[PDB]
Amino acid sequence: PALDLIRPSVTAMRVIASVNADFARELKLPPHIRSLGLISADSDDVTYIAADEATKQAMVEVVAGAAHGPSPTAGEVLIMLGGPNPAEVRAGLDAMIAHIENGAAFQWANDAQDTAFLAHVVSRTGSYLSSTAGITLGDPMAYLVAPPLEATYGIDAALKSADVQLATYVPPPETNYSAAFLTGSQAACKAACNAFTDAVLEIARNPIQ
Amino acid sequence: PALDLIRPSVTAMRVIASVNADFARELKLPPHIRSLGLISADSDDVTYIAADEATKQAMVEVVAGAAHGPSPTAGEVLIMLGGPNPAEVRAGLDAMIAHIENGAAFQWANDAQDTAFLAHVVSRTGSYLSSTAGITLGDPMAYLVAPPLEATYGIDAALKSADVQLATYVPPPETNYSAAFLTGSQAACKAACNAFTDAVLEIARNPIQ
Amino acid sequence: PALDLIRPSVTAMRVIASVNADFARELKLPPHIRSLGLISADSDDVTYIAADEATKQAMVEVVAGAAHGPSPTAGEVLIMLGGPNPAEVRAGLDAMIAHIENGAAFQWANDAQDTAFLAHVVSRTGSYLSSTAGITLGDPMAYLVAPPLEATYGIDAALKSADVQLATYVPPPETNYSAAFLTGSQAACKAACNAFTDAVLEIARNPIQ
Ligand SMILES: [Cl-]
Ligand SMILES: [Cl-]
Ligand SMILES: [Cl-]
Repeated sequence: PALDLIRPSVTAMRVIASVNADFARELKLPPHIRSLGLISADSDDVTYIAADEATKQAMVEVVAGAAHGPSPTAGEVLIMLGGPNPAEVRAGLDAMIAHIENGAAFQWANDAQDTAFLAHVVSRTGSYLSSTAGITLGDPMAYLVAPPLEATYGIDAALKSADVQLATYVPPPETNYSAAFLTGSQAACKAACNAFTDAVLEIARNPIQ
Repeated sequence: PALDLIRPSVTAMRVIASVNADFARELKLPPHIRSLGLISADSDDVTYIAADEATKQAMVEVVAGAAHGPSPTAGEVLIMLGGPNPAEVRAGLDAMIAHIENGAAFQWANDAQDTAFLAHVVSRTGSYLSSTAGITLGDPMAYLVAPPLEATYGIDAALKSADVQLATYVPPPETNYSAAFLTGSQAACKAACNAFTDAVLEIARNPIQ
Repeated sequence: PALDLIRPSVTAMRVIASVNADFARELKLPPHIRSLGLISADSDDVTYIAADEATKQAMVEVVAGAAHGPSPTAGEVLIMLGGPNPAEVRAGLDAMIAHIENGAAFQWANDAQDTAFLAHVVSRTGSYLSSTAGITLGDPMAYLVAPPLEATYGIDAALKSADVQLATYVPPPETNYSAAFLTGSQAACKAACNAFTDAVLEIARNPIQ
């Protein structure tokens, strides 16, 4: 039913202990990045949040305008974690696995379960999400995802309900899911997530008034 | 069967009476644009034509290289209508609804109904379709859509049969539907639509000679 | 089962004996290109290889960062062959047909047949594949395609096993299939294809260790 969690899955995982030199150049890896962790999953934004969380928990970095939406996805969502040795890379992958299976999650917008949404607060951003313009390393953030009409209406509602700012905005392309990042205090990001959720549920209930 | 109409549907609709100031800046709305109409449908090009028609019927504007094809689409096709007040915005949405449900339409190219096409004359363009290079505000236009091989062959056939010009051309990306806009007198655009249709039916009948 | 061939199909074909002048300008055709061959198929990379092969077998040319993957595809994969007359164009299309139906092929990575891959050596490149940076006209080449995690791991394995170089690399976008082109001697490209295949089979067997 409405507000029940969707739980994604990890589809494949491998570690490259020592990247080939020619491949390292083509990937433009920094000299300190020797090893590479590869993980694929069937959800877009939950994987992205898990990746950012890994950057705080291990000595790894990820090697905005991407695909967004819940599981199952059309294909593989791949993240490449780069690190100084295979142990740090494995620590990063373990953090990602843990957060994909028991971290942020999409929810159903209605009882029919034809529409989903994500409304999640990242209390402290790592190096991946803070790469976006307007998001500072360590600051909190509201991560909002919905179908484009619901997203637009919800974003407007969130900005009106809470003391938050739109970090950056790129409008929807035909797409199935669009995302938005809001910035402000931790409590204000929570209020924005609650207001975003109410707007999405309202439209999912009665899409044509 | 062949030439029967496909009828799309409106999936969701909302009006924002007064857009949040921060959101207005991110959407780069002109100062006279105070209100916002949101409508989503399951067809690409029929919705786009309906949007252009709304710009003539109300004081609204839409806030080429997009998705093209018939219903049902993979996700939501969203249009945002911007206007000076909620009454004009509602007038625009009412015009769109009317033209989505009884205006331009895709048709089946064969009796098996595995392939569709659009061949429609816009007798007087509004401000949305005339934003394309080579299309002048108020002038007529042939709006042609088909699968990429059929589209290419049909466009060549249309240009040969009627006194029309290719307004602008971007080749197909793997895609399922590509579009073309032709320019000329109202009668010449009609002849181009008839010739485009004949070529599509011919290929849909006997794709490999 | 694993390593069994996937066989694609030709979906539609037409020849334009004499391209309309306005259409020729929009397609930016050279003055010697008078005729146009249109062919659509349900596989991405097998069609691309067939197109390159046609450039050696006929007086035609094709009018990297495209769609990749096996059949069936979401829509039509179109190739336009441009040539000096309809006879040369027909010779090009006949070469493409022959190579789509009995040339390069994707294979299943596992017995469940949920994942496919392509590992093929082009012994002598024509004018189409050699348009890529780092590929010289007439030189051999390894053409590698797999799902993004398998592709990444396989490319690293290929570079380590054989005396080959990565011609050019663009990382995966959410995607279902990514491609890589390797350069070197004919025998070294074969060894790279064998090593790429072993890595893909290994992951397809045991994706999570
Ligand atoms: Cl990072
Ligand atoms: Cl407009
Ligand atoms: Cl070529």
